[PDB]
Amino acid sequence: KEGEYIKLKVIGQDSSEIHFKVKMTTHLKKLKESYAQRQGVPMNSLRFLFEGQRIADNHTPKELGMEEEDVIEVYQE
Amino acid sequence: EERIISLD
Repeated sequence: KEGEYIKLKVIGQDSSEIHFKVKMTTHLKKLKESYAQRQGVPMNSLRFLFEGQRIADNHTPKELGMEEEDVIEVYQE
Repeated sequence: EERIISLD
């Protein structure tokens, strides 16, 4: 019904963007870890939202109904 | 610059 992979756009507090190519079944903790590493901040200092809802570590794009080029927002925790 | 990261 859908592809195996998805591109997600992560928008940070300063409006900058990093895009991620993610398998639909990957736990989104992996995206949180990579994003925090690129920003040089502790992962625990950030919260990641999709459609205004907190993304859990074990949430996957498939579970959340994410689609190509959907936005994840990053706010300070 | 566009930034695309491949996640495993």
